[PDB]
Amino acid sequence: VRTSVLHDALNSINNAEKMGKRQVMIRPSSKVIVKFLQVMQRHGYIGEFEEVDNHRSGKIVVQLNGRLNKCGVISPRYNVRLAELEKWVTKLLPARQFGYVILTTSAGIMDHEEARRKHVAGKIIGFFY
Amino acid sequence: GGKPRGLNAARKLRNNRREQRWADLQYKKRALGTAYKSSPFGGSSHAKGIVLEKVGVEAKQPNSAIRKCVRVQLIKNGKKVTAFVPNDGCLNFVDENDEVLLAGFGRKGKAKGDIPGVRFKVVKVSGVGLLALWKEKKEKPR
Amino acid sequence: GRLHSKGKGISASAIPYSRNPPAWLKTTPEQVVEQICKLARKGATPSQIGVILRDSHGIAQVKVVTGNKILRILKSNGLAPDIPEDLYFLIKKAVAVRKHLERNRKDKDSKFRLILIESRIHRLARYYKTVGVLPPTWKYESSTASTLVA
RNA sequence: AAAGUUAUCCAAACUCGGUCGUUUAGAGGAAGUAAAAGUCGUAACAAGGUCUCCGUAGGUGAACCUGCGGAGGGAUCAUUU
RNA sequence: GGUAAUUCCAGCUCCAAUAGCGUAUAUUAAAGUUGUUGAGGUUAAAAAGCUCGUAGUUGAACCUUGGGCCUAGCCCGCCGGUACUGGCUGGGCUGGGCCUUUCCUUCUGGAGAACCGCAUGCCGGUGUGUCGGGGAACCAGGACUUUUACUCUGAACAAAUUAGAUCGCUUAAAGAAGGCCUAUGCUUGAAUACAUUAGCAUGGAAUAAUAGAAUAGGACGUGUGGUUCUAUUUUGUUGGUUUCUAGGACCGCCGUAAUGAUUAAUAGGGACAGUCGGGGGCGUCAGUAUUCAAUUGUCAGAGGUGAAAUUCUUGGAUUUAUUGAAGACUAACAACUGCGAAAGCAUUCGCCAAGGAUGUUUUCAUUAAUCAGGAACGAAAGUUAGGGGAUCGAAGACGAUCAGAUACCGUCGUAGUCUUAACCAUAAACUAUGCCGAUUAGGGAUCGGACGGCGUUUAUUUUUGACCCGUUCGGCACCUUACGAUAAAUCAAAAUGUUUGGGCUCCUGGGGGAGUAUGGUCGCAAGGCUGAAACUUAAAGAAAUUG
RNA sequence: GUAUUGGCCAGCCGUGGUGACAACGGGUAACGGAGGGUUAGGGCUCGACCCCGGAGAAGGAGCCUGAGAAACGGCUACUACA
RNA sequence: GCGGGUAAACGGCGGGAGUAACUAUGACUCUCUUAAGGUAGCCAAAUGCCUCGUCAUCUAAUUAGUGACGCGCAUGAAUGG
RNA sequence: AUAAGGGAAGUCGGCAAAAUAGAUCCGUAACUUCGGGAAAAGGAUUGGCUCUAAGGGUUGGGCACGUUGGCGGCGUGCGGUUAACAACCAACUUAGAACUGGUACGGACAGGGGGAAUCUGACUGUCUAAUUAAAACAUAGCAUU
Repeated sequence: VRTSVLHDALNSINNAEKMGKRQVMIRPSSKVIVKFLQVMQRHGYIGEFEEVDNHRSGKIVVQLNGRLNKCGVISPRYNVRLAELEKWVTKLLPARQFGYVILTTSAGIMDHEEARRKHVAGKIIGFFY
Repeated sequence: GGKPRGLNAARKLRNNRREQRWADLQYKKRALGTAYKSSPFGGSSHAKGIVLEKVGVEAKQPNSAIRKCVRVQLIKNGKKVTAFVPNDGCLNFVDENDEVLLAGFGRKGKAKGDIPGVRFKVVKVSGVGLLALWKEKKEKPR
Repeated sequence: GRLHSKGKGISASAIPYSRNPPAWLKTTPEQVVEQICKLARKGATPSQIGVILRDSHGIAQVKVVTGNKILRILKSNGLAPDIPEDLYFLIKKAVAVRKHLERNRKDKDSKFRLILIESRIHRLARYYKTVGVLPPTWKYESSTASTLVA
């Protein structure tokens, strides 16, 4: 049965980019995905996203702007120290000058390069470049 | 593919590794400690023994020769094995009752080359060392 | 896709996007309760009462007009059954097959089939006890299961 | 106040039995591996000249045969009112 | 290496390291050949025969966001001047204050600033003073707050060792020394960070769990009775007593309030309606065929093989017709068609219980997925007692072929092949492909249900049945193609994997020895389940290409 | 009773305690730790041995003196050596 | 009398030559003979003359006892193993 | 009937004799037709006197506000369940403790020796009265006419 709606949504997006379409549907809505979309949106990796509504889980629809590569997710919620972040950015990122790992902290769901500025840490959820 | 991946599932990963570790051949020989119990050498590198007789061993198919082996009985345990003289015309340097010293062939248990089934070789005789006699840098004690 | 089978089905029922009673019904909630109670007194069960109330006259969905569910209404009027409907109906199947087995001793498939019913019954009963609907000593002895039915 | 002596306690050590663990002696029996030139047939690889293989059961100097039920990893992806 | 040796034994020459080089054993990297990061499981080693289910692992969505003002600290861009200095209402990042239904608990005590009025004084202001009134920053003291996981910052925790700063032991490994002038002298260092799990404090409140009002046994009141207990200091002193008073426990009446229950998941269960199927059990009906028997009619070889031969015959073989008995089995219709968890399941009717899909503005509300041990079923052959024993047919006897033939070919024939009551639990039990969930390409056929439509067909007809066109849900399959995969054969999954993490269980680690020995356990036995080592070997193996 | 607490011991009375989150038992060519060897990261392996802690003086037991010993370059007895 | 059937009916279940890379033996072959030529098992056994057979164990010493070996004068399958 | 020291050296052969023996409490192997072997093997206690504890039966409660009857029996109506009392009656069986003795105590009688194996018959049973009780006979099971 469905066990990670965040992974399901990200998987649908990746298919479209490698096949070249411009639109994807997402069946389950949640705060975590919707905030996750915003982190990319503030960097331009995605376009405008529309949220429909019904008294249910709720669908989402965004149209893909291209210029997007692999965006994955780490299913077992690990625990990250503030010192053991260079290990993760070395682990899964094409290069140092760009790309983003996304964490969850008590200060909200956010990413690195600002967690370093805010001196915060938490758990890992995904990445996108 | 097919591993357990949950967060509170370290026990299963530990259990599978310890169990599946036994199918490995190199590791399993260490854990059970067969070499100490079974090998003619009790985990050591060299040993000393006394010579019983001189024997000739036939090579395998493609080659053809007489390999000039020797019969030895170890002092530690008293077991009897066969040892390959490793040079040219040394069977005139070893006589009966000469208390030789033995080493291995460096294949860690198996036989090397064509010789059918001998795992040791003579390094010393009367405490002089073979190569010394060959290059006539010394003489045997009288 | 399905608990005790090898097939999947999606023959569900879609609930409309309208939390307001249709204007043409023009029926008050106060009168609604009595007929529901009427059928319960004659001997019906909450599941089947709804289909007559829906089919025969008016209300398609009780919740919008009333604000509460049929079981919630009945419980506040002290007509709720002791044992929940789902648990009750399963037992009715288990008893009948038992009677069949004692005459037909060579019906191997039903013996396999019988295993399924109580396994479902046992699994469902565990949930009821931990939430507080059933007393923590109810056990469903296979011998006296007939007494529980009636 | 010494030798001695009465009754408990802590107990080395010895005898006999029971159980567990380690090493090892043996008339005789049944095997496997290597070194092949031997001796008797030709089971398998082609429709290997009886298509091959699996489970079970009996038989036969030896590879092997036959009965029952399967499989194609076959020598057939195929035959019409 | 088998008579001109690139490889042996020697001379010359050359190569590598160098005061050192070789050999044996153990251990690490090489090893993504132990794989959490990160490894195979269609054919190369490997998915349990199938299903149920406990430990254990994992589990759908949903409850305070946004906007409007003020301010600080830091970086970059710009101008200009002398590394230094100022400016942009510059652009940002971090933080702190108020308002929007949100502000942020409370009591006692301490000292005291800013804002205020007085006058001795000076140039709209201030020290003045034991002048006095507010609410707020700090400190001390007391009471109250869902609980764990997580992360930040603190405290405490040997020396040696690790990383690392300084000093020319003549350099270095080391050492903690040293440095300056001329000096009866001066001066320095012997630093710093980490360990990381458990325990003690502090800030954070996303993420993952957990409790709260439903037969109200719910919250508040300086509203108001009551019944129980504890008892400060004040009435000279003590003892006993009482009123008032201060506090605590229990329980009524009245008042206050928007009086307390999330959606109904292309999660799951159950109910309801019309259908659907060679799903299962018990009884029952029918069908030819085979063998035997009875009646009936004739006249010579008949059966069998590549070809012979056994065997049977005027006590009439073989063939013909009618009738009867026995046991097994339901041809043709029958198919890239159905049902079941698999093994498997095909004649009629009656009875008994069960199931999927479909339809649905019914119902409960997270009740779910996979499972170590554990359990039910489990072809054929085989075992123990009866019944039955037509046909085929292990063992076996005869006839042929053959050099032999314990076989392949022929005539018989025992156990068995059937059934009742109990055992056994293995198969190439094969899709050689575990189960649940999401996404991804075009097509036409086909089975079941539902929906829409112009027509046809024949019906005490009309609705309906049946044929045609189309849409949709759920299955057994197929054709073209690769954007993808693999070593390839090929694959709509064997794809979405060096750009590697949806969830859970099982199995394998070069080939033999070996599914053997020993131990345990189940079985009347045959056997099943679990399951090694010594020793030996440089290849065994998969897919495809040319002969 | 000991310097003191305690099923440490003596009497009377209850029936309990641990376990698949692996108890109990068996093997270790096992003293523990600070640490050594080899490296992208994650690890694998060794640690009798100069520092800290524990135990022993052939094997077992028993004791005097003293603040401190079940001491062995202290004593008593048995075992095995001599 | 001639011809078939019958052994859980009475009973029976043999000799002789060649041979495998020291030797030795003989899986295999050729030969005489009748109805067939002792299969699975067991043994100096209450059944073996030669015999106090040969090997191991028990005792200081064992013609006795037990476990093996088997061309067994003359073991052996309802005369049941 | 008894005998020091030795304990089968006697003899064809442990023939005859000796040793163990009751009851209570512990402990008990190989093998197996799972019923047995099993009293396996092997250990400890046992008197007298003075005490303690446990194991039962019968009869009343049982009340009140009236009733018929010679303080009492019935025919009433109700209540109430003594954290169960009081009186009387009667034998034996089991368990615990102290003291005591020339360490003895089933004090006479009564009263199993045991273990490791081989041959042979499955077992209970029967026969040569007056020399042979066995491996002989019979038996259930199996098979044939």
